[PDB]
Amino acid sequence: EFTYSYLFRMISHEMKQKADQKLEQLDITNEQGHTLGYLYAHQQDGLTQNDIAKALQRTGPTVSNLLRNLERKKLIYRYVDAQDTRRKNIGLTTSGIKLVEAFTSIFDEMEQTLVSQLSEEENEQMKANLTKMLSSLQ
Amino acid sequence: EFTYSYLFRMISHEMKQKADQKLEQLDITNEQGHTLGYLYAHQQDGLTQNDIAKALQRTGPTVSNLLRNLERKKLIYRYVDAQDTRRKNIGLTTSGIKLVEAFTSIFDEMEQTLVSQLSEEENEQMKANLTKMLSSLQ
DNA sequence: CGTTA
DNA sequence: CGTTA
Repeated sequence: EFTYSYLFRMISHEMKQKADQKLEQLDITNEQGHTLGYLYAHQQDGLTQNDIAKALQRTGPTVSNLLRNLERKKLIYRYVDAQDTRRKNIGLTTSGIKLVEAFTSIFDEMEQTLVSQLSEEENEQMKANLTKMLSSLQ
Repeated sequence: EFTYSYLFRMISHEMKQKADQKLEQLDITNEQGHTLGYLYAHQQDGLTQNDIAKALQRTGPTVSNLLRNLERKKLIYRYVDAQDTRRKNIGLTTSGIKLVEAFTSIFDEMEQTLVSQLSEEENEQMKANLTKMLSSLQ
């Protein structure tokens, strides 16, 4: 009944939907999620609003609003740079980190769900076949 | 070796890549493709630049530039509305239509490629299993 | 987004 | 986009 194109598109759609749904359960928007995820990946650096704006490709006022909201939840903290009064550095709080890790947990959760649908032998065959299909598109 | 998450993501990636590649062969950008596709879907209406801007969620100057380029190739034509001097209607030319249909042909082409990778019996099983996996995410 | 980009 | 959103 279904074409492969429909199935692959729909599977991807639902995987995205699950992620969206996880963000909703954590009371954050997609964009807030992206901001926190980028902070997570660059915790070591000492990031500013401008860095985030460039990375997310969003205007300054938009990132200011996002950060204001994230800080109001204390998922982030901001402080004046000791060498530059005009610069505010941004970090994740303990809870910010926990929220990001809770969000990203959904990837393995979905993998585990997909894997549990088939017998071990069926999974091996399915992966082989998907691997062949993937090759045929390359 | 590969997770299902990697395979489904990569298959979707390549399918998108094939579409991009088709646009390149037809000498149009993604955005130009989107504009022509929207015109195709609304050939019956008498569309203006403003309609297209709202639909594509792009600024007016951007759509003006897109239309200028599409018209320079004569993939579209524009004319002053007989009831409103300030309004220009936009239509696809014969070649504009042919280009869109050539682009969208790539969907069935990829479906046919995917289907040809497996025996008939294997395709039935694969589709069944993908259908189960899709359900498990719903 | 148009259609499944 | 961060990581696979």
